[PDB]
Amino acid sequence: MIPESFKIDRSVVEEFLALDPDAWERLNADYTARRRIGEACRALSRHAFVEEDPSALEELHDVLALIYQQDFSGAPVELLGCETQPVLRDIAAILEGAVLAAELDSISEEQISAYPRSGKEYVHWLKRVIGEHPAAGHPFYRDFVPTRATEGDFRFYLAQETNLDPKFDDILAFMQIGAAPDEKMEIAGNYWDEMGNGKPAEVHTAMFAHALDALDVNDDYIRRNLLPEAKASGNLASCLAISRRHYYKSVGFFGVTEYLVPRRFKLVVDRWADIGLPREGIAYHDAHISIDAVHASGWFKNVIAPAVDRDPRVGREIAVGALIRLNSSQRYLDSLLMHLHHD
Amino acid sequence: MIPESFKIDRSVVEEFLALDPDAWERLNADYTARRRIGEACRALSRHAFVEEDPSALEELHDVLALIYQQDFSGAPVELLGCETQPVLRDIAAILEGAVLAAELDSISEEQISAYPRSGKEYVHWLKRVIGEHPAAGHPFYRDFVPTRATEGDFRFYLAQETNLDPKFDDILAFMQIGAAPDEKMEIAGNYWDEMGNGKPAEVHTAMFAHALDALDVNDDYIRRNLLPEAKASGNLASCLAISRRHYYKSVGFFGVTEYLVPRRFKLVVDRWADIGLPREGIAYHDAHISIDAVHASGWFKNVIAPAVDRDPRVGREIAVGALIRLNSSQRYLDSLLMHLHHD
Ligand SMILES: [Fe+2]
Ligand SMILES: [Fe+2]
Ligand SMILES: [Fe+2]
Ligand SMILES: [Fe+2]
Repeated sequence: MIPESFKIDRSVVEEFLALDPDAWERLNADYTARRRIGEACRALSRHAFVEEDPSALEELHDVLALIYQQDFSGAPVELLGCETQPVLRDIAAILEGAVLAAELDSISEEQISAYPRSGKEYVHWLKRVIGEHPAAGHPFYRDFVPTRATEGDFRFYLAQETNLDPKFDDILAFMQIGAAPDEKMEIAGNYWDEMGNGKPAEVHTAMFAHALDALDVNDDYIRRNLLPEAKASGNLASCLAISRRHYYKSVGFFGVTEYLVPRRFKLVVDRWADIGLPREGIAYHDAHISIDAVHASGWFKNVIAPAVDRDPRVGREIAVGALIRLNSSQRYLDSLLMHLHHD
Repeated sequence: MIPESFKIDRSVVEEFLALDPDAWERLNADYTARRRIGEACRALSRHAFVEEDPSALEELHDVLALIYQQDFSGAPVELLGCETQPVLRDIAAILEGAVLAAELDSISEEQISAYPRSGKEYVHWLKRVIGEHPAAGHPFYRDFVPTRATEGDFRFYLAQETNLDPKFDDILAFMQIGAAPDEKMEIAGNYWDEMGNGKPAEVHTAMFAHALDALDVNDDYIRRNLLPEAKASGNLASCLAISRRHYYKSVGFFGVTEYLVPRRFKLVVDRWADIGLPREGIAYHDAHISIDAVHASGWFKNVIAPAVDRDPRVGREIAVGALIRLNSSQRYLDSLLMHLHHD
């Protein structure tokens, strides 16, 4: 299969996904080919995060995005017999470990150690910590959107947001696997809300797609305009949700998400109305402004506080996940605003 | 780490799960140790399914059960930094492939090819096919339970059923990842029912635990009395749920489950009452007798029929998953009844 040391990129992984079931079985039996895949991933990781080559960084997130696509998407009939896990999980573990190591390089021990070791108190501490971060009040939402954002700006912004919102329901489904009762209940009700409480017209992914349609945020536009930090943001969300061991990070990552949505979406929706854009986008953001004040409150009170009270050691992991969401959001919004300013 | 060809068993995998994060990283970097793990798994698989050694078969399912435990359980604080996926996913892929190959050895092409290629028609065909299988009317439920079953019999039976019911909610959560809209909606509502529609007292795992408590089906009793086919049954459910590519098999596997629960549980509940057992076990089984007539109807009409109508090629996979549930159930119930007769 792989008779030499090679370079790995998205096209290489696409070739893998075109293999037939017997070819996959032969690849899985060849630990020499698999060692070469792993060594190639470690080389890509060095280029991306040690050398910080922007081309390698985007290539690494393109690779991870392709794998998470397999983890999150309904499998196609042609791929049903293909055992992709031995190779794809090795690639993902290597590139994920590099992505997470780089996030942690921006997180100091002093930020994640002085938390109160009980639940209600921890929530006050975390909200304060979130409020210290600039991503909690980023000028893209506070200044650019109310004063300048055009339809073309919103189209480009929505293209970036496809990294996350279209898979919120399955992120929650992954997160709640094996969760303790109080935490599981709260995540379950959040998921049921994402599922429109049983009404197909109120399913959040369906409503989000209508906002995309309203501005012709089509698949090809998305592919051409997705920023590297949008890809990283989407890959972080997937990485944390699909491993049990990242659950507490995930609790902080999506806790920040729920907490911040109402103020951000209120600014988007007011400007959207001000410039006469269609009502479909009003619908998706309108829902969340009210819904996510309740989701955020429930998340702090019924996921974060019980987990800390059960084992306060997890307060460190939750704070790490919160800071990862904030840092990655900041890089995403700064990159977004920089690109929007240029136009 | 592994300086020689070795034999793999549950204790070996427990040693892995005791490694620290650095030890895991060193193991993951050593594709020679990893080749030896894979070769050891292929040897265990041959002993279990070619030679059909009963000791090796139980060892293989003990190993898979330990891995799925990691996939399904809230991760412990001590394991949060350990990258278990490269080794554990290779072990699971090898042993799973052997488990599934053995199931398929009992399924002929003529059983899974003559289905009608439209949804409503496919449902009539599948119900007929299910009714031809002896597991659909097994004498454990039809004859032994109404006429003979004692409290000790129910205690032993419930110990076997811990392979499945205590993780139904997360099986559904795994299954619905990436599912098309109609199928996703139905699975989502089923999951919400498992979650007591938001009421903690009506959560199904909680109600199941009370039935276990009613007969002191404690963890140590379960460990000592779990039959090899109970382990295989539980591992099949996990295997099919956690891989996207097994979704359509999973649709048939748990479709059979919902379809068959009301007749089986009605017999259990009537005998339970007849011999004066506590009301807690009445509660869990009482719920499902009515609930699962609705779940089965919804599953056929809103999961199975839409999937066949979208792509009738999936009718073959659904029929395979149905037959895997029926065949594995038969082996489980025959083994159960044989053991109960001996006492
Ligand atoms: Fe939402
Ligand atoms: Fe929400
Ligand atoms: Fe249930
Ligand atoms: Fe059910």
